[PDB]
Amino acid sequence: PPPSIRSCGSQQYVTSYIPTGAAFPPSSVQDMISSMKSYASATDLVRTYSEIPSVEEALSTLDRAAAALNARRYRDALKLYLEGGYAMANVAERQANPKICNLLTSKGFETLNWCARLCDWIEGRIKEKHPRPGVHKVGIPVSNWDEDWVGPFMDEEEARRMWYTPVYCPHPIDFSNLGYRLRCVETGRRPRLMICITMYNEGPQQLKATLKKLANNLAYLKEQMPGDEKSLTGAFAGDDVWQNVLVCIVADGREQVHPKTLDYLEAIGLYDEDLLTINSAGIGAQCHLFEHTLQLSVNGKCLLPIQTVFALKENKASKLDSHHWYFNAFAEQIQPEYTAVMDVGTMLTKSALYHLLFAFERNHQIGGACGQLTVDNPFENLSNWVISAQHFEYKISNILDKSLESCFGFISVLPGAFSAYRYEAIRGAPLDAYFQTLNIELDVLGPFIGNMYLAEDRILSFEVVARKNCNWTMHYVKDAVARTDVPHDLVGLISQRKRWLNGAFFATLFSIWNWGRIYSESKHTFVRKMAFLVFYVYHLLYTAFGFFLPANLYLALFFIVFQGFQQNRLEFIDTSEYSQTVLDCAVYIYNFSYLFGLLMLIIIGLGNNPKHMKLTYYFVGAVFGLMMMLSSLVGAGIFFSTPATVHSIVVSILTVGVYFIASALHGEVHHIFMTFTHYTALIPSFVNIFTIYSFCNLQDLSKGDFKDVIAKRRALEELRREEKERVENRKKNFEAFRTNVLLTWAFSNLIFALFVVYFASSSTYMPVLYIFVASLNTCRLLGSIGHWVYIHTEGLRGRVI
Amino acid sequence: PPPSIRSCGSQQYVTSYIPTGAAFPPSSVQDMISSMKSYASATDLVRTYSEIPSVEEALSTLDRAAAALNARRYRDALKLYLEGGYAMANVAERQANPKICNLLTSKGFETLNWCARLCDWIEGRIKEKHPRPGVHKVGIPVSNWDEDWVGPFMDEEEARRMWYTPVYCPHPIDFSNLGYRLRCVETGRRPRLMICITMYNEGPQQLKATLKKLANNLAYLKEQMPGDEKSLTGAFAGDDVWQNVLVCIVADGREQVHPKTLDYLEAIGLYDEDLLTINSAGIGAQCHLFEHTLQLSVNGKCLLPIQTVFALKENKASKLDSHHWYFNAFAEQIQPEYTAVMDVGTMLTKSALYHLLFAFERNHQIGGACGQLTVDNPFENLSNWVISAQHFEYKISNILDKSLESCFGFISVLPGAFSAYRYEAIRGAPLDAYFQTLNIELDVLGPFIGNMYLAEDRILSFEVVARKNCNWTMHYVKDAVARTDVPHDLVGLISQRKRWLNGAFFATLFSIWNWGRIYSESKHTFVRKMAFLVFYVYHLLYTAFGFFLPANLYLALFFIVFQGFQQNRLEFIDTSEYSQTVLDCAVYIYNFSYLFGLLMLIIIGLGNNPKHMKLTYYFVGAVFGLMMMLSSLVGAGIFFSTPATVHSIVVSILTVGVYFIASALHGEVHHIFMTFTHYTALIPSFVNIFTIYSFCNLQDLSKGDFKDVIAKRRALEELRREEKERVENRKKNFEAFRTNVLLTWAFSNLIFALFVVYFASSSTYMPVLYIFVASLNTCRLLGSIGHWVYIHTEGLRGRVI
Ligand SMILES: C[C@@H]([C@H](N)C(=O)N[C@H](C(=O)O)[C@H]1O[C@@H](n2ccc(=O)[nH]c2=O)[C@H](O)[C@@H]1O)[C@H](O)c1ccc(O)cn1
Ligand SMILES: C[C@@H]([C@H](N)C(=O)N[C@H](C(=O)O)[C@H]1O[C@@H](n2ccc(=O)[nH]c2=O)[C@H](O)[C@@H]1O)[C@H](O)c1ccc(O)cn1
Repeated sequence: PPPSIRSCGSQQYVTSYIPTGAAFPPSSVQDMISSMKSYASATDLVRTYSEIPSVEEALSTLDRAAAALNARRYRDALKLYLEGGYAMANVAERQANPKICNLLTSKGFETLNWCARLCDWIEGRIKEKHPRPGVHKVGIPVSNWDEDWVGPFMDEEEARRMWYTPVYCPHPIDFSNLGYRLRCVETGRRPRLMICITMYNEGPQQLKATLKKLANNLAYLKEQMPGDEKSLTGAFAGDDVWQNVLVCIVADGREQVHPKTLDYLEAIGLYDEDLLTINSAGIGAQCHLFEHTLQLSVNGKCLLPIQTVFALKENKASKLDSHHWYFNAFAEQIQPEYTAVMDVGTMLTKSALYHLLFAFERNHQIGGACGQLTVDNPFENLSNWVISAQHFEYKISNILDKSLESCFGFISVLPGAFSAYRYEAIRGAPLDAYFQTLNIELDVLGPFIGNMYLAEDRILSFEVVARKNCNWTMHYVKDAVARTDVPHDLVGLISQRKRWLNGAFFATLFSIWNWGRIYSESKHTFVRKMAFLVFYVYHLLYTAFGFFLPANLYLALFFIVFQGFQQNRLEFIDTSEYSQTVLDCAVYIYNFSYLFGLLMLIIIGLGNNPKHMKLTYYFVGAVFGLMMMLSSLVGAGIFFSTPATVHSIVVSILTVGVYFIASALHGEVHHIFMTFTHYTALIPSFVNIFTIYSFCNLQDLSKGDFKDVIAKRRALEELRREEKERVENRKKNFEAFRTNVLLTWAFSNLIFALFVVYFASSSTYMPVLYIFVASLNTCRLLGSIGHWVYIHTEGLRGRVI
Repeated sequence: PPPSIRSCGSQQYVTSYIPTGAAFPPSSVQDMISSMKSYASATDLVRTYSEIPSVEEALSTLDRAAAALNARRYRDALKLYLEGGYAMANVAERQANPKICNLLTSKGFETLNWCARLCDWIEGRIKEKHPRPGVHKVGIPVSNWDEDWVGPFMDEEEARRMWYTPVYCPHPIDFSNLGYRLRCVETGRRPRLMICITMYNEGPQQLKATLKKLANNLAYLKEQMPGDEKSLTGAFAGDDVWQNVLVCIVADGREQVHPKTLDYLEAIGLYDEDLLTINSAGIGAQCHLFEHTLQLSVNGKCLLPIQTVFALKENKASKLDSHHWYFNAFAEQIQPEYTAVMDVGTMLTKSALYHLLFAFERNHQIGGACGQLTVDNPFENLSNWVISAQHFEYKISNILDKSLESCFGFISVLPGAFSAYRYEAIRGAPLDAYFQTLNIELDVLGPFIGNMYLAEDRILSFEVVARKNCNWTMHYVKDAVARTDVPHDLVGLISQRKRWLNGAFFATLFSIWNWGRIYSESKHTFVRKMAFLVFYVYHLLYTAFGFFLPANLYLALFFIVFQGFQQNRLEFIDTSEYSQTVLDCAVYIYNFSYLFGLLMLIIIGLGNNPKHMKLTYYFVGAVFGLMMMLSSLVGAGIFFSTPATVHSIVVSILTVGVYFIASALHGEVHHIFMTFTHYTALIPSFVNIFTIYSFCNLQDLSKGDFKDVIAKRRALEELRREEKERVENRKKNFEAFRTNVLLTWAFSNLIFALFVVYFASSSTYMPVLYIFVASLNTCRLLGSIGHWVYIHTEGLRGRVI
């Protein structure tokens, strides 16, 4: 028996008792339903309101249809798709904008055709697996077209029409199977060189500069003189090079892209928001790709056309995901010869591409190459110390380490900004191991492989060399100069260096672990294997020396300066005077300052992000810099006061002057003269702060009834709880690993320093350090000289062999 | 002109060009639409599928309607509500379960009535603000009813029917305005005592034990003898006490509640999932409240009925949110006299409620009270050291500190588990300052107030005492014993103590800062103000001594033991022998071990959660415990070897024997004898580990056209980005504050220790430490004696004054 519940939702508060008996008797609910007339008025109002559709409602219904389709529920998807298609078809007539009307009409027709196909599939007429809306790319005229633009030859269709398509491909390996195609393949062009420009949260100016530099490189390639020994021949000749080059600009997510970048892209005809909103309504695409042959004009000079494909990902992932999409999809479809990777803002010189291609074509044993990386405008604003220190570090690292490693044909790390490979040595296993993280969950891999995060360059570089049944070697080209932009503040440098150091350490450990694969699996010459063994020994010694660097720096500074002051070993002054208080005071002050600084640095680094601790980092860096400058002046005075000896001059040369000798040999000596002091002032800051912050923040990484409804809710809750538990366990394991590594490193350094400062004297310790440093620098100088000899001799001597 | 796009969605890949001209010509789209017959088949299939509705579809449509209503879009809400109501009305007949059929029919009728009311409101007939679906509570029979249960007197409606209602009230202050009512108010009962039992992720056994203990307390109150001086009279008499007590069980979220807890609650007739799923479909309620008068039977004894209200929150928030709901809504509606707060698992003795109520009624100057908190089964499993240490700490803290602070009528912290207030001294400003975090965003408050997180008890306790135009004092009742459950492992204790220590430190700073409000604003007696001034001086000295505790412990251990060994100051042995190597070796080993342990502890604490670092924490704790035990044995030997003096015996008494004297005075001496060694073995662990982990993890805390659509998307994106930036800035500020505090604390301790160990000797330092400790313990002993004298005298001497 129904109670008096006729007015229950209208009244503010109603209390009712609902008995569970033997269900409500029939013929009573009918009277209650039929006795209400307000329902008729409500239905009339709803029908009046629902007569006129809206664009937003149609788009929302299509989005819901896509969400239902992704959940493998097909009848609801069909109903929602039909509703959305009819709504869009009705709306299209009302709109006054011609472009909007045309897009709405086309989308409505496409949705209705997809509804028909899905209905046929449900009935069983069509037998397919995982049916999805058919691929349909739309070409529209570009809003801005430059009438005053002179080019080689442009078809009107190619010159005035920009093409768009949304891609749903979840695994990029299946891009070609799902039926997606690029304009280059359709037009019959077969590009031989591909360039990828990863982008994320960047201003328009950087992208404009990068595109201008690429256009200048293409122009330089076009004007190459024919009939010369040094001229490229074939697919990279003149007047037709631009048809063999494709530029893929991959963005990392619509949410984080700077709006002015989107405005600039729309200006050059590579992005349109209305088309993206309309044509991607029901697809639920993972990515949106626009295609054009863009034409750029700078000042009164018109550049060459660039065949550009702009791929914008809906969500946000890592740069490795952008490389995944680029390599797998575009390379496996186009099948090019070379493959260049660069970042946004990397401005190239006119001859960079020419030098890379010349090396690749002439040598032919090269599976990868990297150019020289420089700091833009180093001399300008010379008063800044961080910029000059970075310039010195880049120059010295390039010369010495890159030359030494390129002599043996194995470069430890390709920069990842302006590097190149050939798509024959990386097609198989090297790329599979490159994207191991993206294909396997971090739970299975473990903490060691997972913490090798942002170290992907070294993984690819090592996998190329040690490939089974192949002998691919890497190379370093000096003349391919690319200028980047560096942070102007200490905090920016500290933030930047963390990824570099984590990746370097763990990739170095991986390479040391797996170096045997070169001899066990690869197919190299015996001479190459012996050279690799020598380089392996040198690499082990260098890494071992670099692991104990803070302790060695502390010991050197302490012994030389402060125990020379305390125990009368400075030569330009005598400390046999003084009241025995200053002599101990110097050592005590040094020890207390060093220990307090290290404690503060480790607390800050393990504690918080280095953005709100700007003042404290600046203070610690200033203290260490003043200490290092004072120590350098004292050491210079000591060296010049000594009457000099053969051993002294030999050690001084092989320790310090190797930098100047190599720089003068390669002709880049003025930069060293300008920036030597600035780099010297930041050595302890570099070592201590960067290593501590790298180790401390190692954790950072990426129909049914009622019972069916209840079961679904319970299953969803259980799955969510299991997922949360798994994520928690993963984070626990990675935190444990990073803490163990940091404890081992710090305690090893402390124990070494204490044992050497208590049981050893300066006279019985300093010669060993001098010998070690001299040996390392002698090896590096020999490597640099060998690289210079090769680069200046092999060109002439290739005729002999 | 339309292209050949008839087959575009069906085909795998189609390329089309959509010209933007002057829109598609008319009379061409009509032919294309009318030339397709597959649309008719698709429409027929959709109509056939959509003829039969489903429960899940109706619930989903109602949920979408609620979401639209919360967005203030009313026409779409009306349409979706009508669709859902009609769907549920149609479905109700098909279902075979009588309860489901009745609930579906009632929900359909209620939804249709709400649709009519909303239509009238839209037309303008009804003038209201923020209209919502009318409040409608449903009473249903309980599934399990105990026929064999003897009680005082139960109405059949109250005994067999459980009531449910969903509440949407966003601000709990408006609970009574929106029209929600409780069964107690409807029935005319006016409870005088309310008990809140906060729950989150708990097993059934703890809740069962808590309910059994509460029933036993009610039974003890019922059997109170009449016509006695010590017997309560009035609303807490016999045979009718159960009608004046209400128990509110507040849960923290459906997602995290243990399923067995829900099963047990459904067993006792306090939860039903079907009713919750059906009746909360379209309301979008913030909380769901069930009401019952539960009857519990344990073994062959039948307990008393308990008037229970179970409030389950949809989402998850803090315990402060549960207190917000409880206090504001239920207290402001019922308006009780007293208000007791306890946690789940707090098992009470039979006389706890009687003692609390007796104190409140007889004294009448008390605005809050707290009972004694004990560890359940302390003697059992005595081999565990953590449990015994916690038992000793609880007993000593209770006796000394609670007695001393209760003598002055100001208890620093009420436990929050088994505490009580009176709803006259907290109604206004104290509760407003209690929930300041929940009403004001943490951005405005700042880092100091925000970091006072989980310190709410101290805030309420201080706000009660210093209330303007009132003189409320707090009290401590010794006989109200409540037994809790403590962690059995070191890691659990470390995890638990962080909240306590953070809250204690920052609330203590706040109280010290704002102590002047008692004299400036409150209205106390002059004697009370002088006593508060004395207590303020003592509080300042105690806090200052506690801030420098690690340094003092290190200095005491070092000086006494290790410099007695090195410099021949142990009395039971002479070290004038030995080869001068062991004498320095002892000090060097002690210093190195202490420093390495502290470094490891700070690295681990600031780095990772103390759940995967179990072994390292255990190792450090074991090292410190062995050190402390050795030091204690050496000190005992030194003390017993000395021929003793008046100064020596006085210092020894006032330093160590105060614990035993006070414990014997209060009769709880055997526990001290059993647990003294266990507490002594963990003092350095307590101090160092708990303080470091507390300071390191301080950061932890809680119609339209196309252009309108584009504007909406852009506005949503901009709002999301601004929200993300604000959250990032807030976290940055709080991290900076915690790091500054930790650096200040650690460096102050280190500098103090170094300066005192270099410029001071043991003979010129130890007497000062002895005097300080003796003074503090003398003050605490005097406080305990005064409290005992009061509690044993005032009862007899109240006749005089
Ligand atoms: C630092 C680097 C350059 N200034 C840079 O910042 N490169 C970024 C990077 O490498 O992270 C680019 O990576 C992409 N990116 C970034 C974040 C993200 O979440 N997703 C994403 O795709 C963006 O395009 C971003 O420009 C410089 O040239 C350099 C110097 C020496 C060297 O040995 C290597 N590199
Ligand atoms: C530790 C305490 C008791 N063992 C306990 O654990 N209490 C919890 C707490 O206080 O946090 C309860 O708080 C609620 N809670 C918890 C988390 C959440 O996210 N939400 C939420 O509501 C839960 O009911 C939870 O049982 C013990 O009795 C005690 C001893 C001495 C003392 O001075 C104070 N207390």
